[PDB]
Amino acid sequence: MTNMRKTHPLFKIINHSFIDLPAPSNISSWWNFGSLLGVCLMVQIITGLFLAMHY
Amino acid sequence: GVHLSSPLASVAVANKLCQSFQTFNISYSDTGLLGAHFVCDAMSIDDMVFFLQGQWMRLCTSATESEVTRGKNILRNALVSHLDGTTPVCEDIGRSLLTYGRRIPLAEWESRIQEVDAQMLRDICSKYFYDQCPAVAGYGPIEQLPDYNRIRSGMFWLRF
Amino acid sequence: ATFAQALQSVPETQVSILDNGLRVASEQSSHATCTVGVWIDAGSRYETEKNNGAGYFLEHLAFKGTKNRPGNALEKEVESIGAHLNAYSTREHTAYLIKALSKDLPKVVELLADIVQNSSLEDSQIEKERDVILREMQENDASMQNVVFDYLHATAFQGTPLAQAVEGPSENVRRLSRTDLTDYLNRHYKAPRMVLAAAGGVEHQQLLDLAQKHLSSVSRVYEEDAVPGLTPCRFTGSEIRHRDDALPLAHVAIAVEGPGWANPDNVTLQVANAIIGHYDCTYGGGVHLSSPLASVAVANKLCQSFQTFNISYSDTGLLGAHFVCDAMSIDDMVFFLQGQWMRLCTSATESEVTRGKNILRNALVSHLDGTTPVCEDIGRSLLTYGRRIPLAEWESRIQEVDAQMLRDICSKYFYDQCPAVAGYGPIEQLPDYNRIRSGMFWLRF
Amino acid sequence: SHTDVKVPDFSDYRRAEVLDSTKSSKESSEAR
Amino acid sequence: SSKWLDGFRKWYYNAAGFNKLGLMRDDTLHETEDVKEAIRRLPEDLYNDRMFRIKRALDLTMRHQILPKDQWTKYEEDKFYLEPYLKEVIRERKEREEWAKK
Amino acid sequence: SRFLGPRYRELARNWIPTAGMWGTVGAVGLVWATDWRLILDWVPYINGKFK
Amino acid sequence: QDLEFTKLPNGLVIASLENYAPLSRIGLFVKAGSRYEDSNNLGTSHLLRLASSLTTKGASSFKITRGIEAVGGKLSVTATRENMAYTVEGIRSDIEILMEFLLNVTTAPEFRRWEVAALRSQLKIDKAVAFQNSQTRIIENLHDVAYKNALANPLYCPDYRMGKITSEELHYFVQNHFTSARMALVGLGVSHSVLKQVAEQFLNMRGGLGLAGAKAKYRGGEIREQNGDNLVHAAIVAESAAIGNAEANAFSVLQHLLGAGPHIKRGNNTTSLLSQSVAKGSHQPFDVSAFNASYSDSGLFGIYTISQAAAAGEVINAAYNQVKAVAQGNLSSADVQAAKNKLKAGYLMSVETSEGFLSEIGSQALAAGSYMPPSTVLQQIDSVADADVVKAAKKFVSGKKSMAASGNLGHTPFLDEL
Amino acid sequence: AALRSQLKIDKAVAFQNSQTRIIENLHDVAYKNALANPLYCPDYRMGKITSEELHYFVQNHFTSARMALVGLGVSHSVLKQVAEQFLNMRGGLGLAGAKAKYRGGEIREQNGDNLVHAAIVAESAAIGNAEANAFSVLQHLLGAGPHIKRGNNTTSLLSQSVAKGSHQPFDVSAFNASYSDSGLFGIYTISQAAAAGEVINAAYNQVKAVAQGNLSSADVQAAKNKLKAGYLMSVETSEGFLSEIGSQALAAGSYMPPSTVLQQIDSVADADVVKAAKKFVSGKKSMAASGNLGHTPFLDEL
Amino acid sequence: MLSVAARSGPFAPVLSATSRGVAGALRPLLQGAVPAASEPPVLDVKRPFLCRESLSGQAAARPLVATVGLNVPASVRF
Amino acid sequence: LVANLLILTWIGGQPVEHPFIIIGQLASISYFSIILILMPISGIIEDKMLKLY
Repeated sequence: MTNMRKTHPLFKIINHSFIDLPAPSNISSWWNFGSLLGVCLMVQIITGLFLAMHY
Repeated sequence: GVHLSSPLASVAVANKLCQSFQTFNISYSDTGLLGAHFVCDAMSIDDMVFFLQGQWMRLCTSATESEVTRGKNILRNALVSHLDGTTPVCEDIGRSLLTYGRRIPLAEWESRIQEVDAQMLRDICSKYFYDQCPAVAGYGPIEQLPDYNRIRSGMFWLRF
Repeated sequence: ATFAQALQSVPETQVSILDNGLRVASEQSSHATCTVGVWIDAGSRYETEKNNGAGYFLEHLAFKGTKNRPGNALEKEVESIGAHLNAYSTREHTAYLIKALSKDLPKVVELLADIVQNSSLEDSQIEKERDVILREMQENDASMQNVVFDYLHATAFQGTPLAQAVEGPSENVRRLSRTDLTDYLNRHYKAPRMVLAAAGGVEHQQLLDLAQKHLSSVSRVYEEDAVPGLTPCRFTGSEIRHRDDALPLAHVAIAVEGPGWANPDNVTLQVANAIIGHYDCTYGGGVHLSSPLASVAVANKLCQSFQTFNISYSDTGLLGAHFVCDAMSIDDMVFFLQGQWMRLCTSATESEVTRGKNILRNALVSHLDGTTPVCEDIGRSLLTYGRRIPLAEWESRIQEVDAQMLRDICSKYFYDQCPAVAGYGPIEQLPDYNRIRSGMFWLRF
Repeated sequence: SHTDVKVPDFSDYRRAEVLDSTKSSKESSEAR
Repeated sequence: SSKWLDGFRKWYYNAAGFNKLGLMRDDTLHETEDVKEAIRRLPEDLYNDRMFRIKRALDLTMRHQILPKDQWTKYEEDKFYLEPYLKEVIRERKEREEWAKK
Repeated sequence: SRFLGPRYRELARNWIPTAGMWGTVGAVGLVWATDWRLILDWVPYINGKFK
Repeated sequence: QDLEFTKLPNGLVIASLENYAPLSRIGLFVKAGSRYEDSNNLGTSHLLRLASSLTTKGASSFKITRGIEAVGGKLSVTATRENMAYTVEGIRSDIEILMEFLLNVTTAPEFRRWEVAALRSQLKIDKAVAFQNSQTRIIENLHDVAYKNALANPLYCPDYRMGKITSEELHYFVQNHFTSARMALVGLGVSHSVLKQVAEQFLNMRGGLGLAGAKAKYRGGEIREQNGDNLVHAAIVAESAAIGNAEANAFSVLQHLLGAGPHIKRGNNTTSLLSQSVAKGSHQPFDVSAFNASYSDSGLFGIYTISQAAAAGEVINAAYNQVKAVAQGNLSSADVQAAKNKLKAGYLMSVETSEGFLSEIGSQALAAGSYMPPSTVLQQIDSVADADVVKAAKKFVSGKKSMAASGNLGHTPFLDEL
Repeated sequence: AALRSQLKIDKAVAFQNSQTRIIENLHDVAYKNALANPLYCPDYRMGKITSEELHYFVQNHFTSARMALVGLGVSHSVLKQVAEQFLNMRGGLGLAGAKAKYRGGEIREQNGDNLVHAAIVAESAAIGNAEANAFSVLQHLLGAGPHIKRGNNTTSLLSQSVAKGSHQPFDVSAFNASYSDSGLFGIYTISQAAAAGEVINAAYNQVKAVAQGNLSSADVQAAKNKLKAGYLMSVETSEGFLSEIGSQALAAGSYMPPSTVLQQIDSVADADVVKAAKKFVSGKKSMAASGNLGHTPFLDEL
Repeated sequence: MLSVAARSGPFAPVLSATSRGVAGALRPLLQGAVPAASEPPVLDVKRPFLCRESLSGQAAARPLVATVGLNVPASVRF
Repeated sequence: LVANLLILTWIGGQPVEHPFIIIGQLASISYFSIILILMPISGIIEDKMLKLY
């Protein structure tokens, strides 16, 4: 038996980047804006993909 | 070695994770502490926690009749080899008359062990282990010891 | 009294020539002891692949008994007078030297002459010493840096008489007999290829008189009127790898073609080798070492040791470095050593130039302190240069070396040149020849 | 022993100016 | 005079805010290479005290709170513990730079 | 003042010819890539193609 | 010119010989060997020997290393169980700052905690490199089993003491043993005037007698290290005279009579009595010699044998029986004269190099305070008689033994069946 | 090859406590051969023990004449069948041994422990001797361990003698170890670094007083009662009973009842105890010491 | 002849320990290098004995017994 | 600085007239002066006030 999360290569990259990442415990709401920018980029990609589907 | 019948011990030998681990069931008047204590290095605490919790939930969800028979034989050997000796016999007499109010005989213990099967093991393990808030005590280089929320997330499974 | 005045106060060496052409030289000092040695132009460069170990057998068998002193009588006389008798053989030179007191000079000279010209080679001694060289070659391959130096010589001078080692192969050791040894003795032990060098409390007139007494008409005749010529040896850039992963450490030597004995650029290359330097784990310098390669090595825990060498033979040589390091740092040491070499090639600065000059001055004087190294320098200097270069002349050349000269000579001998690589041990991470050469140039000069 | 290691013949791979082992290099390395 | 400057320094020390978290000036110094050398040159007890003060400050900032006014560190009791180690590290670095320049 | 000193001055003096030759390389590459008239109508051969 | 001595009234000895050598060469000799530690500060001498390039009160570690390597000189520490020597070498032009660095290192060390904490790993590396040779292991085990308190302290720090040597212990050792009455300043190629001036203005702070070390006590016995090597090393010694004695000279003559190393490369050692006695009945390779180590408290004389695992008993018994025959009186005056000539040649060949001459003057200045010329030493060696050699061999035979053995000790004999 | 790492780990765990290393060193300096071989593999032999060496050891020492098959809770007939089915293909008496010659001497291991462990022993009787029984009675007279948790060891002569002139944590006892051909009797002291000499000298003086004859018959009877009780609680556990009957089957070849064992223990006299103490006093000494040995005395200083 | 080098010929660098704190201009023969020595295993520390009551019983009184097992911890009996 | 960025957004709002000429010019000059000159000088005097050199 092995730990698949930190054994599988893509899974261990995801785990070391986003899951088991040691983050500072005291970062305020100002540190949410990087993920907000990423989510905004994904939303823009999807919405503009549909706009170019009909544009 | 790696060919140990205990899967936690087998994976501990295979991945060289912990120095040692043991399981305890300490009982007091309508209460107790039931769980596992392990000594490991600073770079294997999360792996040992993950594997021990995975074995606990394998017992909770998918219990096997052959391994339950193995554990019953182990437990019978444990009680009788403990009760071999006058001072453990006297110790068990004192504990039995102070706790149960009577001395539970070896025949009664064997009858209860024979009553134990895989289904009620699954039910009791699901009652006491599954989705229960644990008590965690760490001493030493315990930086890799996971967060309490991660320990709770190990205490429930998303496949069951 | 400054450095130049002290160097002038170092006494001069008197050189004289006998009737047969043997060169007798001496340096007189205030020491109560002396050392006297015979240097012979003989070795692996003269051995012709059929008598490949002949000089090594003669070095073994010179002290085992002569015609005048059979058996162990020579050892008894030397140990009775209290002398230390030593011998060695490089690829070009063979030396038999005696360290003794000043009053034992006639006996030392007579014993040296008896060793040189009247060696007795009995077949029982041939067989016993054949076993002795077999055991010593086993112990030599037990040592690890000698293996790498032999591999570097073989892969750098392959197809030429400088590829073969001093000992020669084991099959040659087993098959060559007394006739081949006597042929080598009667070919390469002529009078014009011998220097009787003395250092210490020795009088030049007494040494000359004793040379006329004993070392007169040593051979003087080739017996075939066929003088062997020393042809040039072709240097080829190449790479030899003896991979054996069970060994604990890895030995890697990287060298290029050197100028030779007679070139004046040896001073500049020695200055550059002093700038790069040497290091091992015993040194307590730490991170504050002046040499950038050793500073990087102690900062990154890269190597166990490294050294820079400049080996010279007749119009050829090996100029480079050799390092002992773990299997997980060979690429880093090759990269850093090549970077230091090309930093000297391109942007060597005056501060490290004068640091290397001071290091070279201290190294030369520290080596030439002592009767045995003084005699070794006298014999080697007469065999190679034809004269004994004084320390004043060495210092004049050192002062002639400056930064622009150093970078010019380093660009001539290092920049964009094909090297010779000899790896031994766990050398998997040791880069291939293409990457080593690509490190042996820069894309920005 | 390590001295028994002989680098084999490369004359079927060497260049024309490098074939002669008696003739030295560095007057043809620039040309190559 | 010096008294007015000391009073205005006290007012700035209150206005800075790291005294409310139990920190010190050497605790709130930014970790450059020289500063990291100073922390590695610190003794064991001062290292443990500094790391615990930093941990408590991080916990207080996470909870968006401060220490009680009793437990605020005072301007007179602000120990300058990293100052000699930092000065020695700067002196050694300046010596190294001068030797590299010459 | 880290880069101001005699050793750095003479290192810079060694690196002036190489940096100048690299600047010449970049300038010649820029003219060749852009087909610059203001330079390329002075060399003898390349004058032919512009007519 | 000639060597000249002075004694500065704080107890210091200043030695100078202006021979106009191209390299000035100055050593400072301290009676601060490993014998001056006790059970609570073992390895302080090792860390002090490896701590010669640290920050000092007047020069940083970076300044010391970069200045010495910039002027091309060298700084080395040569330490034995009695003494330590701090030696600087360099051109006469840079000898002023070389003396400045040397006296700063020897007199005013900062001994910071982080620097010695970095030096501890280098200490472990140095111990492992030194024990790559089994001779050092055998000799230190021999000292440990032979002595009780003073000279039983090893030259290298113990593995348990690695990590627990403190800057306080180093400071205590330096302040208690680096004292002017226990130091000598020797220079070659330097002027006596400038040597006196630098000694005066770097040696005006410590002037006591220093901490008096305990007298060495003999215990004897055997210790064996089973390590399965093909070659068995065995040193069998006994208590001998202290250094500076006519009986010590007799012990040295006996050592060179029995064989004290090889004179001919790949020789047979045909005049060494131990080599002859072993070779009379041994066909496998061996190496037998006489070991002699004298210190101002006491001495150790015995036999060192490297042999095969199977032939170790024969080699040891043959060497011991040869020494017993010498003690009984089986020796010749020609052999004694050859031993004397070998000893004189070895002493003069030690003197003839600058390192050996500097060490000789430093040790003589420490032990006696007055220079003893080589001619008088040769005269004393000539004045050693054969009866004194017989007495020394009888002393070694009768005295109780210390054995240090290592190898495949299945056939190595013990002390009680020797 | 995979097991030799476990061999290293097992030796490290065994050498966690200092008593194992002390008594291994004690046997090493007490014997020339055949008992000075360490119970754990040496570090140089780690990585070099081979399958053919294991096979040679098994085929030379695992024979039928050097074996005893004991069983509690099984039928003698079934044990006979399994013995005749598995154990008829072994040779005979096998290799003899090397008689375990004595050497004496000492070693001292300075390792900077807070406590100094010192064992000083001498040659004694082997298994099967009334002298060995006297040595066991002498060991229980001198103190072979505590009978009371956190006790003062009132009847322990060495504990009383050390506590008479010390005020530091200490633990002194009598060490007895008999074998097929030789024995070791002596004193084991765990003391402070500064008081190690006083503790060892007090223990040795107590044993010398016992050898001179400063002992009472009541204390001898108490020692015999302690020995009888210790033997009976050793036989009490079924594992200990199996070990005892198997050791008796290997050594004597016949089973001696516990009544006979207590009878011979009672047959031990006090003059035999005095003779055993005199033998330990006059015998050559083997000393193993470890700790901070700045004040631990040597063997000639005792 | 009052020196260790002048008295012990071949035993001079064995009786003497030389370390160059600053590397010289000339390197010596046999530079030396450790062959990457291994480490003892990281293992639990035993409790100390700071009182006589806990110290009592720690003195060995019986010969060694080494017990190993398939699933029982290895024990050392004194 | 944030307030000046708000002023600059506003001035980009209304067209280029009076007094938006001088308001935008002073806003840009103050923006560059704060982000280049004023902040490091404030940091320097802040370190001096905290007694760092």
